[PDB]
Amino acid sequence: TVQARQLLSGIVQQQNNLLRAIEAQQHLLQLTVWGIKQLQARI
Amino acid sequence: ARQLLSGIVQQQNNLLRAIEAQQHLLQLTVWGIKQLQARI
Amino acid sequence: VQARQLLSGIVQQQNNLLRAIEAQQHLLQLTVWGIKQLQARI
Amino acid sequence: MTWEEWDKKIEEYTKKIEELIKKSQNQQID
Amino acid sequence: MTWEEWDKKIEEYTKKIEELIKKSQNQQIDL
Amino acid sequence: MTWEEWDKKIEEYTKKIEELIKKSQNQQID
Repeated sequence: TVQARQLLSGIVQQQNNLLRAIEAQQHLLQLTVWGIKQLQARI
Repeated sequence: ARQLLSGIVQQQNNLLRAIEAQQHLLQLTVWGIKQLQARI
Repeated sequence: VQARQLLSGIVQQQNNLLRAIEAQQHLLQLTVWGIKQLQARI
Repeated sequence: MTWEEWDKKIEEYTKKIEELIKKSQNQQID
Repeated sequence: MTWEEWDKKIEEYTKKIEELIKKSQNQQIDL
Repeated sequence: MTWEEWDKKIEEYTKKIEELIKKSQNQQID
């Protein structure tokens, strides 16, 4: 089939989309870990 | 075939919705950090 | 076509994606503790 | 956004994720 | 690092997540 | 909990999130 070759193409493609949002949320999390350590070092 | 790809697709929606709600949590933590940073 | 060792890999990749979300959720529960403890001292 | 709402949205978005994890764990076992 | 750059990195990644979540919405196959 | 333990759990969860992402990338290239 040509449809089953494109459904897997779209499934694999969005498995990449879910992967890179988790990567981009980790960068944001590490900045929150940094902003807490810097603000804690003040008090 | 259409029972696993129905489940695999369903998981992509379940993993996506957990990312969106986790982004809502991240925006609130960024909020709290900036409200405390702007006070020091 | 012979998507056997392709689907069975998507499933395992969807598992580690789930575990990375569960570990970030723990990490986020560690950050909220810090902001509510930094707020308690203000 | 507000502090007294911050503590409300944190607790409700925390539970939204935990249910979605429970839902993702169940869908995973297959 | 600097708080100046922290404001520039927090806002840069939040836009990248939103674009990445926006595409995941335009690429979620709700069969 | 103390910040000395807070730091311990942060660099323990972070090192495994990076490890899980390491696995997810090696599985993404298929």
